[PDB]
Amino acid sequence: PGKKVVARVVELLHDPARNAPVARVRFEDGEERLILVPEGVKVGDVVEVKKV
Amino acid sequence: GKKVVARVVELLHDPARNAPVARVRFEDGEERLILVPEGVKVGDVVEVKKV
Repeated sequence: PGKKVVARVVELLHDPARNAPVARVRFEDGEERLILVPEGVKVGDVVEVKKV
Repeated sequence: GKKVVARVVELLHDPARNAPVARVRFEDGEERLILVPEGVKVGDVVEVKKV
């Protein structure tokens, strides 16, 4: 319905060639994607995908 | 700090998942598939934020 979409941060790496860190994240269904995440997010955090 | 946002380029309700899947474009031009909340449409912007 109006549920939330979250993903646990499995892996995190600061790449000089990017302007936000890159994270391997695991969504609810167990699928893992590489995405950008805000500075300050660390391995073991949970990020939320939200509509602005 | 600096917010992380991405444009929803494409979107698809797969019955094999419990949230719709989107192709999104991050500010670096990179396009990744992720889950987005029910309600977002093509052209919306999503934020990735730590809860």
